[PDB]
Amino acid sequence: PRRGWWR
Amino acid sequence: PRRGWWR
Amino acid sequence: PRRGWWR
Amino acid sequence: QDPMFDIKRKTIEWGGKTLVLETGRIARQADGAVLATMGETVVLATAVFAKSQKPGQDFFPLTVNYQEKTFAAGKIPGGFFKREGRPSEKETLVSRLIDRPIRPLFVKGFKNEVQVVVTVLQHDLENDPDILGMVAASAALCLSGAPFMGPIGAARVGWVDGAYVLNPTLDEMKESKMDLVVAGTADAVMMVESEIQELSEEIVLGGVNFAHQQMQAVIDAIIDLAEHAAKEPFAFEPEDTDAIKAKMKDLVGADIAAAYKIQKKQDRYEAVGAAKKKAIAALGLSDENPTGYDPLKLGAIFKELEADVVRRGILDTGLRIDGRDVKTVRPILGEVGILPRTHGSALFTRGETQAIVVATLGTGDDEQFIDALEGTYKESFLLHYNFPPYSVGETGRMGSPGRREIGHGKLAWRALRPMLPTKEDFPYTIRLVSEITESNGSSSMATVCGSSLAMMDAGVPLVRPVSGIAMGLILEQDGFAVLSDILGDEDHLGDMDFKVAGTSEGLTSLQMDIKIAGITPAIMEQALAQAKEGRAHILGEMNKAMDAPRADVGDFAPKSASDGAKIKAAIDW
Amino acid sequence: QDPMFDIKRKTIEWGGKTLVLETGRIARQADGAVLATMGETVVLATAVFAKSQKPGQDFFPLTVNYQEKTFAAGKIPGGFFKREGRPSEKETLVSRLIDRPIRPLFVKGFKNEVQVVVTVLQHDLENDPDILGMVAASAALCLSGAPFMGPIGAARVGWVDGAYVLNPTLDEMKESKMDLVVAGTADAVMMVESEIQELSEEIVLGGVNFAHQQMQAVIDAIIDLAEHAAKEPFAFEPEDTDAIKAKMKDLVGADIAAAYKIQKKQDRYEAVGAAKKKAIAALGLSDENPTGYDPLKLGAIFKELEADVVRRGILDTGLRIDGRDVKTVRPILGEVGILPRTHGSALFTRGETQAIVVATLGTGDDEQFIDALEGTYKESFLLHYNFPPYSVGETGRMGSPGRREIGHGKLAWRALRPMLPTKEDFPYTIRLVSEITESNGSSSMATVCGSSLAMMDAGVPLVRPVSGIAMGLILEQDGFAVLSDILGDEDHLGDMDFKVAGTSEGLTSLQMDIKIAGITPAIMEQALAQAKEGRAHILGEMNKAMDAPRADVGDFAPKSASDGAKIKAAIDW
Amino acid sequence: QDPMFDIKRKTIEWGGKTLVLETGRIARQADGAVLATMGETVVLATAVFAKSQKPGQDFFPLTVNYQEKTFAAGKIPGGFFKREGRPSEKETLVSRLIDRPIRPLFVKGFKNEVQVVVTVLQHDLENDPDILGMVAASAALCLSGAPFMGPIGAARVGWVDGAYVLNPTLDEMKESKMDLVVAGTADAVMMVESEIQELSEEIVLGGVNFAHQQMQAVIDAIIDLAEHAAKEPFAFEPEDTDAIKAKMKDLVGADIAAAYKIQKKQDRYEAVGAAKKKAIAALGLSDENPTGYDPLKLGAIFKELEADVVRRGILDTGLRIDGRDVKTVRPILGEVGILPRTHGSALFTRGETQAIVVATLGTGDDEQFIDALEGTYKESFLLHYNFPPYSVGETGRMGSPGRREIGHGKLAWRALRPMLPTKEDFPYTIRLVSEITESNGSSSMATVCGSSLAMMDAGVPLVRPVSGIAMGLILEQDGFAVLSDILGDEDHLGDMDFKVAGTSEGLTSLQMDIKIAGITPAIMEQALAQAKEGRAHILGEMNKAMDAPRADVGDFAPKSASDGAKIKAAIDW
Repeated sequence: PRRGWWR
Repeated sequence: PRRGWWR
Repeated sequence: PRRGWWR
Repeated sequence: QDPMFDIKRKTIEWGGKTLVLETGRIARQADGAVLATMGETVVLATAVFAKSQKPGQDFFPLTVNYQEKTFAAGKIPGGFFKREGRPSEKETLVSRLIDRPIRPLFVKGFKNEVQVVVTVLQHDLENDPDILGMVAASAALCLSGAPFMGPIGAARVGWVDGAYVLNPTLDEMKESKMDLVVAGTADAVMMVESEIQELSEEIVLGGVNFAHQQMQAVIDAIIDLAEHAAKEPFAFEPEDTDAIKAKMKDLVGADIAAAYKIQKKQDRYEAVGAAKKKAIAALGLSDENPTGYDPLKLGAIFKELEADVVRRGILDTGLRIDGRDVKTVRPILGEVGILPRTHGSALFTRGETQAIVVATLGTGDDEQFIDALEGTYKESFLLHYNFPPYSVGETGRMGSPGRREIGHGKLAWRALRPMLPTKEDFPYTIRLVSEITESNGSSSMATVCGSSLAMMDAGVPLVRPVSGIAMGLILEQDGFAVLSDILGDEDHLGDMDFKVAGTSEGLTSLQMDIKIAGITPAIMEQALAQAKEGRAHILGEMNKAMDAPRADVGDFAPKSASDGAKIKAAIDW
Repeated sequence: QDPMFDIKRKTIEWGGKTLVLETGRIARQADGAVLATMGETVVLATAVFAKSQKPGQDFFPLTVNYQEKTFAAGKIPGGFFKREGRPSEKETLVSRLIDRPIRPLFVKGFKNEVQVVVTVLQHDLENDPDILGMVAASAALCLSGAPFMGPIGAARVGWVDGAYVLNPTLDEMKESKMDLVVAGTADAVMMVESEIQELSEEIVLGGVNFAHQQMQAVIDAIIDLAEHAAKEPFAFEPEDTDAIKAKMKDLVGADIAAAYKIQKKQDRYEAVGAAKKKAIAALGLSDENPTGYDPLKLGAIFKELEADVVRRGILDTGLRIDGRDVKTVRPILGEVGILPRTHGSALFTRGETQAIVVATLGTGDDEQFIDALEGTYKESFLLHYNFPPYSVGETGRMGSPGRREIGHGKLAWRALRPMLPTKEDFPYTIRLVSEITESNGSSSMATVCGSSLAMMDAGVPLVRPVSGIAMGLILEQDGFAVLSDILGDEDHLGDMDFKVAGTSEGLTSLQMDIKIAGITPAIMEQALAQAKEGRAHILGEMNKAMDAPRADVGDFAPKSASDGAKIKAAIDW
Repeated sequence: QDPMFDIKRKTIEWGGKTLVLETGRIARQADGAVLATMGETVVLATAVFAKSQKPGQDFFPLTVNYQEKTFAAGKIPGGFFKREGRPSEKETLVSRLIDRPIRPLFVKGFKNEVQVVVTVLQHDLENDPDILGMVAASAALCLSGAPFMGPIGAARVGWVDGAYVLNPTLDEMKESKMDLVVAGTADAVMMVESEIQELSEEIVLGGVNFAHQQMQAVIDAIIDLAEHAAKEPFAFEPEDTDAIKAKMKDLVGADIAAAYKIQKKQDRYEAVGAAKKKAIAALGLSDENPTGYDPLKLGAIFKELEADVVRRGILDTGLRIDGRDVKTVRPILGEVGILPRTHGSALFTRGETQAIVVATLGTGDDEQFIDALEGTYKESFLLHYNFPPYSVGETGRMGSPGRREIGHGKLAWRALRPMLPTKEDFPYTIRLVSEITESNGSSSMATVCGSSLAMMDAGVPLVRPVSGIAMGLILEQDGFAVLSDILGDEDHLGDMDFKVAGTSEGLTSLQMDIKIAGITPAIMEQALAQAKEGRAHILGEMNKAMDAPRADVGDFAPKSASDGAKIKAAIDW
């Protein structure tokens, strides 16, 4: 899971 | 006499 | 020669 | 051909001290100026206001500068530049003491620049000029003609030999077990700031009430001086916005009420914004349909409305914004030893307000020189309070502590100090610093809490733990509610904010800021009784963590040295 | 392939000292840059100007920074940070010395940012770099191409052994009885700043005139350097607003003249505003009727007009705005002992300008360390001048004294110092601080007056009282008027502002700021003669209050101790 | 009922030291907050961002504050106020160390306020918190949800006993011959800052590459912590301006290319502006012809374009803006003894960048006290770097050096220091100050150059001269160019800026700032090889001026005294 900007 | 804001 | 503001 | 039309109110033996108020000689170009004398301490106070409003104001721009000139005490400054420079600690606190009770007395809706300065010219080494500065600023303000609904009086009250003593002198304060400064109108106490040796709510409240009775003579004197010497009152009527309020009320009113009954954060919002954007459309928006009222001025009036409603919802049922009863305190957890190498450290969390507090111990080198007019002296309890903007999820400028941060540190300093051990039993200097890492209502009681904990964690033999709480009041014509441990945004939604701190034996500091008339001593009696319930509770949650001081000081550090081995080396040496 | 096209003007033995002006090696990216040397003191001066005007300028944004680098004298700074930081006193005064005579020489109407910096690189411990800085900045400005009608020359003049001495060295100044710095164009002296041992108007004026003759060689050198090295002159024509002035004149002209003949404050206004709003309507307002001129730009031109008229009304009759004759001084009252516990105190009022001045005495600990390039030294006469905004009925920021406040204190310091007793006859440090409580023209002579009084009130054995006055001139092609004790707003209405201070024996300080050519030494001779009448008058009004020093110093305070009893204890000890 | 949902990544023995990252207990109101521990040093880092863009932003407003609390080391501050105040030198450098590699990783086009603060809470006297601060800020940023393409790792690398040592402790650094701090993403080293004892490009590059490999574990840990604990990613798409770029390209593209082929300054401009104003007209201007794109947003896209072209023109042919080949260094001239009375002085000019550098010598009194957490110590090499605005032909505010000026002084300090003589062979304190009098690309290597020269000119027995150069890279998918001695405006036109300084034996300082992925160690190997050619060249031009130290110190000044006569007097005494 977990979705953001560090990819 | 004397008329202002402190009343 | 040389032309400016100090005259 | 006489210059200077002086007018004086000299009469006032004021509790066995002469108070003169003079005007018309000095600073004639200011709106109001008063040379005020009490015994032989003299300050000049002046008041100036702009005769129009800067475009797009917002808020009411008041500024207050109290400042001491060292010539007032026959000395040159000690700095390398031998001129006075940036405000000292005492000068900041005092400016804040004058600002606090003036700010709300200015007519609602008035938003021209107003500046008050108070300059200490002579100091008699007995009568504090800080109380005189307050009286003086009040006087200068009534005389100026600004829309200021004063005057305020002010007074210090001590507790010596089992009696209130009015305006005690510097020598009298040495033997006093309370330092209470109050400021009020004729109708209402408006502000209290204090440091107390564990004395009961009844006695502290007694002192407030006393100050209120005894300050009346000054208020009377100021009116007497005003009546002979004031300038033309500045005309300023505020806006009978009063009208379309009734309007939008009946409309979105029932809407807003049940809107607040929705729980689930989001949605709750949602409903509110709907209600706004609504009555906004067909109301005040003007264009498309006149008319109208300038929209977004209709917003202001709305906020007023949701506030009235939030206020009503509270009084019927005891339910708040976050779902608490007016008596409920937010969950708490306190924890010590969080920075094991630091002399003593604590984390304190109450709800969404959090403080990391660490304590360091040092020696004579570490005391702070403060050169006051009244005498130069060393200070060994230091408390520095830091309110970074990340604590409210915001960005802002760092370094250089403001009026607000100086004042909070102060209000915790006053809470903790009555309880330090004596120099003889514990010869250390104590610096506490406190970093507010989350803030949502009382970060400064948090630092009182954190600070007990950090100090016991450092092995400072505090004679008793201390805890503090911050409280609000909703007052209406049919009832009132006292709020326990207020949320930061409830703060602007009450008529009175106060914080109480103390031990299991009695108070240690009471701070109050009142916005309107009608708080009866009956109503304060309750308010302080509910606070007592709260601080006892909070203290209980704190004992889960530490309870009593550690017996010894941290490994690092000192005594002196960090090693007992180096101490014994020196001793043997 | 040669970088750096250097051009020098080396010639100028300038009164027995070599002055080199160098350009084209250093700081090539600045508009003008000059490395200037005199003896072995070196400064670099640079001049930069924006090539366009910020939108909605207003006024002419010039800034000047003189700064000393301590490497110029082979030392590291003494501060805890060992870097130079905020300007010192000397660095502020000097920046002000350069700014004063440049500011008016920039073409009327030019409002682009202009910055001049002057950095002291080497100090030979003899030739002051402050005069060199002035010459250097002038040079850099002519070379830069900015619309600057210079150059200015500058010079110090001393008075030793009964003769003027040009640019005296630091050792020469020790034996000099005058410290006169002048700056001027080829046509006109533009600025004078001085401290004098009670020397007559004729001798002081002699010195000015001398500086003016002797600075011509530098002006000639700067033109020589300019002619070989200057950049293209920046084109900038100002606005032949010259035209519609004639217009609005003939119109509201007779109107404005009799408008001023009305007395009664109010009404007088009234008439003026009528006149404005009038010619405004059918003139420059444009819309409704083109055209037009942008209104409120027609306002600017009006002000110019009422000014010309006020100026004419003065020259015909000797009548002013407030009703005085050009010779009349405002009513005065001086009063001492106003703060009895302070070492010495005075209140001084001239018209609407007022100063509270208090004097404190201290010892060796209280002298100020100043570490100058030229040598580190202790300073025992201190004068701090404080201009709070309430003095003009305004609000503004407090703390941190500006260029203006440093400079006034300075101008009073120079007035009073020649008259202190000697260290041998009176071993004290003297700090005077002065709070301007009302300001309407010369608060800085007020502080000179107040300061005599406060010092005599403290028992400082001044060898003679001193008084000062501030003066203006209206100069036209057909006549001139010298104004005595100018009102603050007359200040911007004259061609020349000066202040003279001194004793009953001669001058002590003369400060001048001239805005235009044509002040003849004949005209200054008068101007100084009318000032002499004024200061004598003012001194007379001051003697009504104190006259001579008290014989002893105040109860508090010192000698040392405040008790003679503690002194005798120590002595016996 | 558990407050605080803590999440930890504890695992990471990181080169024999435990690194814990904690979140969810502290500072819950910040966007990301991380308590990070390495050994026993603890910092808290927090990250907050505005959820919308201020109107008319421009640029990306990031600010970073690293700050040390002295309680972190068990001490009270030494200042007279005993509170921490303005940033120290170490606190400024560190804030700059964190800012440099974060700034470019934020998504192009994002312009909301972002603030990061890092507060040192405990210091174990071994592990530096500056590296921890970097890791911590990275961690807090990934967790916050801001459009930040991190994380970054960071590491210090030492060189002891002929091997790289990871994160050496304070005692280990004493025996290390390199101090290399690197920061990078998983893909790319992004920043390097170092001080080196004359070690070769291969070894220094080895260290960089090492740090890059060894920092991967922290990056992995941060992603692990992010995956369990991050907030919702803030949505932000940038603008497919990508489209009308293609447009305006094909149009003014061939135009712009041959525009740059024109030489003659003026004209060259001329052509460019034509090209702009052109494609502006029938393109993006909108009105008259929709549509359109908001003009002047079409300007932004143009600049991008001329930049791409300038970048291409460079890669085909090796020709630059000013006409140099990618290898050419600007003409140089260095000159000493320019201020003969100053202890040592130099003027250094490379092209349009110029520095006046003067050296002063002093004794024990002149060393700077710096009280660091880690221990209090004295500092005897001082270098102060001053970047006045006249150097770029501009006006701006003077006094008070910024982040940029502190950091440059630092980068020269690190270049020169490895080469000072030892205290035993030369017991002086050395203050260098450097005034940049013209700036157009590397004023800070200029000051390194000037500083060699000034010190030899002062007779400081430097073991070897040092010179520095500043370099850029244009990197494309088909090739790259390394630029030698970059012009100031080429600075914003490359993918990588670095500066290298050293002696004829090896490096002394390497500083790098990389803006994008893809710089291979092969590409750095070249880049450093071309720089080596440059600094050797530059050193050669510098020897024309001084070559070796003078044998003796300047006449003025000291030893101590300025006279040998006064020294012998004392000695005999």
